Amino acid sequence: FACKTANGTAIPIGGGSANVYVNLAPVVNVGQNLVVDLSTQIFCHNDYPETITDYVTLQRGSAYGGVLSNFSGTVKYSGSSYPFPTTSETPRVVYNSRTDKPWPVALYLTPVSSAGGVAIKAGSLIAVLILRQTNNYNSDDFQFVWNIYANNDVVVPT
Amino acid sequence: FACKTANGTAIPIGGGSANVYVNLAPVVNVGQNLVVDLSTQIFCHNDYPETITDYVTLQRGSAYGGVLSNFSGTVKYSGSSYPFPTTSETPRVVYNSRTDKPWPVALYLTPVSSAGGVAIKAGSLIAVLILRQTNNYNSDDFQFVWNIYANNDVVVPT
Ligand SMILES: CC(=O)N[C@@H]1[C@@H](O)[C@H](O[C@@H]2O[C@H](CO)[C@@H](O[C@@H]3O[C@H](CO[C@H]4O[C@H](CO[C@H]5O[C@H](CO)[C@@H](O)[C@H](O)[C@@H]5O)[C@@H](O)[C@H](O[C@H]5O[C@H](CO)[C@@H](O)[C@H](O)[C@@H]5O)[C@@H]4O)[C@@H](O)[C@H](O[C@H]4O[C@H](CO)[C@@H](O)[C@H](O)[C@@H]4O[C@H]4O[C@H](CO)[C@@H](O)[C@H](O)[C@@H]4O)[C@@H]3O)[C@H](O)[C@H]2NC(C)=O)[C@@H](CO)O[C@H]1O
Ligand code: NI
Ligand code: NI
Repeated sequence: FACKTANGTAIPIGGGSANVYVNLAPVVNVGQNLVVDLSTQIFCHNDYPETITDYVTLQRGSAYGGVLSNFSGTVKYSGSSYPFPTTSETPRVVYNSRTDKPWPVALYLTPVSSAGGVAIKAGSLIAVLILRQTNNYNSDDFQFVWNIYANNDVVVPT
Repeated sequence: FACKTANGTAIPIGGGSANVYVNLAPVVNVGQNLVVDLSTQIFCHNDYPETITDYVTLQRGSAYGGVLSNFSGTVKYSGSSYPFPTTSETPRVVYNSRTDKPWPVALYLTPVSSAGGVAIKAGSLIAVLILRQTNNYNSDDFQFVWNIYANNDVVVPT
């Protein structure tokens, strides 16, 4: 079981960490949503599906930089809404195909009342999301750590 | 990670056991050495070397039959000498190629002062060597057990 991003960055068997740079909506009004859809960037496969099924959760997530300071929001995992930052583990997603299939994570963030000007500086760390893989065969309990970086400024006009 | 012998006998992923039949000096004097070079019999590979590192040790080695009764000895593991029978686990050998590569083990056995006559009966178990595989990714601790059989009698002249 391993995970790849669109831009080529990979975390191999056994887990690890990676830096993912995501393009953001250059401007977001107070009361609009900013969406960070990792389901179109992170894809995971099962390396021996004939005997084993892999179990994937969003174990925990934290906000940093402008997302921490200037945004409230939730995370959507496989169709359900969860608090963000998430302090508790999500239900499991099954992987039993060699075919790259998405990690169904998307952040829904709204600027806060007092937000104004550059609310996310380009190149800054905006979140850390921990993917936890287990299986039905082994004692394997791996963490794939995704450090989420902003590719561009995000402006909240006032 | 799996291991094969020269005559084709194999121990699959997860570990197991095999019989290795070794040719010995038909006659060996007290103070001469009898050498069992396993590096020409046992071969192991790493089944995913690109991301993974396999670690191999001699967990224990034990003497049986005539070798126990009538021989002193040492084992040489990857350039270093250790007593045989073994009093500790050995440092690690790295396996990082899908190509079958030897297990760098050699037994040096010398008949003891009181040794005389037939010291090893052909077909008898003379040693058991436990190869322990680990890795750099999970908690896998697998045992590849090698039962060492004499292909011929050995006589210690008096
Ligand atoms: C004789 C017999 O039957 N013995 C039994 C044995 O077969 C059986 O287990 C399986 O043996 C198969 C024999 O080939 C193995 O298939 C290959 O797996 C490779 C990946 O191996 C690593 O991953 C597995 C699974 O664990 C990871 O993945 C799962 C799945 O998501 C996940 O749950 C885990 O958490 C983890 O992320 C591990 O078991 C392996 O561990 C062993 O080996 C490592 C490395 O030495 C040790 O460190 C470790 O301790 C173990 O000893 C590995 O970590 C795949 O890379 C490989 O893919 C090739 O072949 C398939 C076959 O179709 C292709 O589809 C695929 O594209 C790929 O082909 C490419 O590469 C080939 C050569 O590399 C080449 O020939 C091709 O042309 C092409 O280029 C394949 O899927 C299988 O993994 C073994 N399973 C297990 C669980 O170990 C065991 C199991 O009970 O019993 C024996 O008795
Ligand atoms: Ni793979
Ligand atoms: Ni193999």
